Amino acid sequence: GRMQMKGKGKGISGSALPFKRRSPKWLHMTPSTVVDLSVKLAKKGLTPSQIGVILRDQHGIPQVRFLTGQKILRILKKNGCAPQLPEDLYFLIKKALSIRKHLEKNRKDKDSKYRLILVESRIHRLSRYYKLNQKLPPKWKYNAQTASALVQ
Amino acid sequence: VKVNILAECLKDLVNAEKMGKKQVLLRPVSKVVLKFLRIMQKNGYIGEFEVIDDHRSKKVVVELIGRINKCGVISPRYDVPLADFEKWTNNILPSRQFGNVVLTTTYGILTHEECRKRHTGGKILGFFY
Amino acid sequence: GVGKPRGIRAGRKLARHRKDQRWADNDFNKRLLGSRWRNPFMGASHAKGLVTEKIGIESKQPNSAVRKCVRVLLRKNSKKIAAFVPMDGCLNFLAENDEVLVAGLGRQGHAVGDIPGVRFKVVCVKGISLLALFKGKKEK
RNA sequence: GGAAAAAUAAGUAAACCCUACCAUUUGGAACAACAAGAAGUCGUAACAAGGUAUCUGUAGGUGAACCUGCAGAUGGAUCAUUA
RNA sequence: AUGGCAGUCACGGGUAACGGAGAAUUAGGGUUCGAUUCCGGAGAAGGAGCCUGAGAAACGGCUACUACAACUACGGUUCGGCAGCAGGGAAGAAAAUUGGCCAAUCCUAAUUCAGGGAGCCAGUGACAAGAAAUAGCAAGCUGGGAAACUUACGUUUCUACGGCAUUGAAAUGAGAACAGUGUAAAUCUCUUAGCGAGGAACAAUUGGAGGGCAAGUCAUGGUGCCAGCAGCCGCGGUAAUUCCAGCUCCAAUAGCGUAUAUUAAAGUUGUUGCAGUUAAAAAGCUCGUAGUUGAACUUCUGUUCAGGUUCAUUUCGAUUCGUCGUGUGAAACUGGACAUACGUUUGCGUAAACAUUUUACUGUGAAAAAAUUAGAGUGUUCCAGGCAGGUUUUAGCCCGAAUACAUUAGCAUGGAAUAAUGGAAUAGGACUAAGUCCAUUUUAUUGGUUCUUGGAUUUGGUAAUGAUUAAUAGGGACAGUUGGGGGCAUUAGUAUUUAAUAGUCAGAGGUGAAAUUCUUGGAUUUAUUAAGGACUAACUAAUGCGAAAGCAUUUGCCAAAGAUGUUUUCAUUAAUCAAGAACGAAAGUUAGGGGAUCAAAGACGAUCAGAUACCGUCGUAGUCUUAACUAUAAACUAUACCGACUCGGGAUCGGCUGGAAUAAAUGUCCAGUCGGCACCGUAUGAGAAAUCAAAGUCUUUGGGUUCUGGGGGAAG
Ligand SMILES: [Mg+2]
Ligand SMILES: [Mg+2]
Ligand SMILES: [Mg+2]
Ligand SMILES: [Mg+2]
Ligand SMILES: [Mg+2]
Ligand SMILES: [Mg+2]
Ligand SMILES: [Mg+2]
Ligand SMILES: [Mg+2]
Ligand SMILES: [Mg+2]
Ligand SMILES: [Mg+2]
Ligand SMILES: [Mg+2]
Ligand SMILES: [Mg+2]
Ligand SMILES: [Mg+2]
Ligand SMILES: [Mg+2]
Ligand SMILES: [Mg+2]
Ligand SMILES: [Mg+2]
Ligand SMILES: [Mg+2]
Ligand SMILES: [Mg+2]
Ligand SMILES: [Mg+2]
Ligand SMILES: [Mg+2]
Ligand SMILES: [Mg+2]
Ligand SMILES: [Mg+2]
Ligand SMILES: [Mg+2]
Ligand SMILES: [Mg+2]
Ligand SMILES: [Mg+2]
Ligand SMILES: [Mg+2]
Ligand SMILES: [Mg+2]
Ligand SMILES: [Mg+2]
Ligand SMILES: [Mg+2]
Ligand SMILES: [Mg+2]
Ligand SMILES: [Mg+2]
Ligand SMILES: [Mg+2]
Ligand SMILES: [Mg+2]
Ligand SMILES: [Mg+2]
Ligand SMILES: [Mg+2]
Repeated sequence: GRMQMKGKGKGISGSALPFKRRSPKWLHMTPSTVVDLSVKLAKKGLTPSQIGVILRDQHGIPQVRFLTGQKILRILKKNGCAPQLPEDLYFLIKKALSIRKHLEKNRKDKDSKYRLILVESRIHRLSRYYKLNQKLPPKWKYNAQTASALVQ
Repeated sequence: VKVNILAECLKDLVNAEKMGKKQVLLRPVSKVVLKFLRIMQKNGYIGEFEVIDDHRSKKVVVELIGRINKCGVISPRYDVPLADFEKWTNNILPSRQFGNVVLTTTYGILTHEECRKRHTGGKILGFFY
Repeated sequence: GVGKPRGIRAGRKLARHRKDQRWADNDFNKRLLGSRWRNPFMGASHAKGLVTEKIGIESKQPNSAVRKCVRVLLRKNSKKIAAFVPMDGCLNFLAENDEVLVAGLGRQGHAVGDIPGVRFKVVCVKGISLLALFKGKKEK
């Protein structure tokens, strides 16, 4: 299952959403207060996902959308703090670059060359998606040098 | 990679009938799978069945007795004009005397027989006998 | 699985795949490239020729005899051909340099029985049949 | 005024040469196989632990099979011994 | 100006290729042919060019050339062009008469009456098709059956049927003819006088008797592996079921052998429908574009009415050789109707306009070439077949020349499923009101105002304002781990080899024995150091990691990874994959290094008949390393990848979750569970088996996708 690992890649990491869609009974935070916290965290430069984690561990908010009705990114969009490049792609490029970095120096490292090939492969593969779905500028390309200056 | 939910559910079904099992949990499920079951039940093969709402796709428990000799899907879902019916009933079914080839039509999902009585045809789904 | 596409847009790949694999079938291959036309008969059913040699041919194991034969120069081809002469003392009905009518042995390009490698038989001598001559209906 | 011959300019362009190719056949110096068979010659590589276990890749040697180097496979002659 | 076409195969080859209508086979799906009656197209020996016409690049017209045909008094000439008919030559395995007519069918023309090698008629004609003789009935003698009787054999009958180198006359065509039919005439047929049947004639063959394959259980003759048979297996070498013959018998039968292409046989081309662990077959391994393939959710549903269409029958009936009527309920419809519910608005159940995103798909319909094919009607004496026929109501009558099929693409129209695609996420999106522009048909005409209308735009108001889940799909985040995954640095450890410094001495080596070697210049041997290249023992396993190749000393650094844990985030982002790319043992190659061990080549010893081998002593390239190439292995589970589902049991490696003991922890044990590597039982699952928990869920044959195989060699 796990993408681009043929043969044995296949296993199940967890998350399982409970049945109750209604937010929990012990929870006393107004959806507005939540949107406030999430936006504060956001302006502090966090990720929609990282925000999710923070709200869940510290703040007793299990699922933000079942509280608000808006998923975390949509909230970020309306309220204007927006993560210009999708967190998703962002990390993939950060990675491909860390591999670039390490690889320019150790030029005899073959595994990392192959790993790079894989990661860049995924990057393009995500680009197509975010492009056809209008989440990325249409002429936007990942190159070594272009993407290195691209906010990553 | 899941293609054709009808195929999953149908094969798992036949397997459990073949193993002499008394019931089947079936997942995940579609309209088509439920209409296909409503069809086999209406036609006498399976018994009562229950649908389970997990918030996502769904699960379905099927009481079977044992009747089904085989119940298959045909993929791809070919095009079956009224002219071609003869072919498919001779090729797929055990005998003229029984068994059905189910089809999607613009008039809905039908026993091939229901199709002669409705005078239509064209998309083959599966069969059971 | 099955290693073969099933899908309704899969049509050309299917048909092309066959248009390829079909080549492994021998009769198809031999048919499709001219093979017939290049053979000593030039695709034909029989042929006329001249007799170069009367030749004995020792039979394949485990048989011993002397198969009576002839080497013929086909008049259409000018190719040289090794042909068998059937039944008994029919090699006598043949003179060197006659007109002779020659056909396949029934394996379509291959030799039969104990005669090794010889793919053809004699049918007519001058104008007449070997059968006609054998049974002594006519005379040469 | 009409108008035949004859001439004129440009075009259509057959045919014949020269250059360079493609197709279908074909002549040919010089090379030159393969499959089948068995009462020729030298030896015995392989089938049994074929008498050095075979076999694959590669490389070198060499009347002939073949031999030797390195890495590999049991289709092995081992499904197996911490005390 | 720089376009146009191309992996959805351009461009270019090949065709013993003119395209169709169609033909042969056909369970279905297919396969294979169509030079040839009809329709297109092309050409008239090869090219080109023209005249004239309404039409021509004509070719039974002309001009030229190339290549040819006919006359010539040599100078000239041809109404010289068989892929028209007939006929020659040639090629070939292969294909008819130098005939008669316009009577029919039609065509042409100044035209009823003329012409026509179109066409028809005859000849040749085992291309091919249809029907069909080569003998029938009895007698007498019989075989036999059967009864009965007779207790054992005799008799009487012959729904059995047979058999006769015997008797009997009848029957009739092949043949042949007067006549009559038919024809343009001639022939043939058809109708018919006078004729025309008892046996080697009025006589059937062609292939076969071992199996496949119907037919010899010949004490048959010849031949003796010869001659020959035999599609294949095989028969023949002195007793041939297989050759040569005789007898007999079999199979097709006016036909029957043989050769070759093609069809079924063939599930041995596979869509239906095949195979790929070992029979031929999964690509060494990953990434990936074209291509193919894609999770679930939306007017579910209920109630009432009617129309049929089916069903059942303890409802009945009527008649009859089975339909009809009727029940009553029961169905799937079809269509009304109300339910937040397949639409407005207008004119007489049907049109339009408006609105409904497009299509694939499916149901109808139009448009549709005859002959074919399927098929109705019809006794061409049957039949092939033809399109005719049937009737004394006769200066007539009755009836036919159907219908289906007519695939693809266009066209019209009905459609709800399924599949794709759409729509309001920077929204003036939608409805509505009020403004502003740009156009604007009509008001017989131009001008201003307007009106309408139809586009754009600004702003208020109305509405529930508009974002389906969240796949035991996938990407991402994060947290504690885990690993002999990778790259750099570091670092150890004995070991081999060598050297140094000490010792001691005569032998070390090596072998089946030995000999080459080394040795007093002191080897082997002993102790301590040092140099130099490799290599990571033991722990080390049915254990781990890596895409595969492959990866095992310490520590540090660098980037990377799975699994698990998540009430984190994204929201179909995925599967497989021609192109195109990254790797890829060993050996090998190029340019430098390095060189301890082994060690191809080589040098030697031995062994041996010979050893250019196995054994021994040496030894170069190599082995190691930088940069580069190379791309291959039994690169092996000889087993493609993603996804389901089908048995049981312990154990193992990595996470996690509880629980228990202790000496209280990076350790034990117990119970869960997720993911790995496997194993052991077992299958009423699979397979030719060996075997396989997949190699299972396959004639009860279809989850998605690449690849590969089609007897053996030739030959990688
Ligand atoms: Mg999974
Ligand atoms: Mg074949
Ligand atoms: Mg034959
Ligand atoms: Mg043989
Ligand atoms: Mg004879
Ligand atoms: Mg040339
Ligand atoms: Mg040989
Ligand atoms: Mg020999
Ligand atoms: Mg060599
Ligand atoms: Mg053709
Ligand atoms: Mg024509
Ligand atoms: Mg036309
Ligand atoms: Mg002619
Ligand atoms: Mg006339
Ligand atoms: Mg004729
Ligand atoms: Mg005939
Ligand atoms: Mg007469
Ligand atoms: Mg007679
Ligand atoms: Mg014979
Ligand atoms: Mg004899
Ligand atoms: Mg005989
Ligand atoms: Mg083998
Ligand atoms: Mg779907
Ligand atoms: Mg309504
Ligand atoms: Mg040292
Ligand atoms: Mg060292
Ligand atoms: Mg370990
Ligand atoms: Mg070197
Ligand atoms: Mg000796
Ligand atoms: Mg040595
Ligand atoms: Mg614990
Ligand atoms: Mg099989
Ligand atoms: Mg079995
Ligand atoms: Mg087992
Ligand atoms: Mg199959």
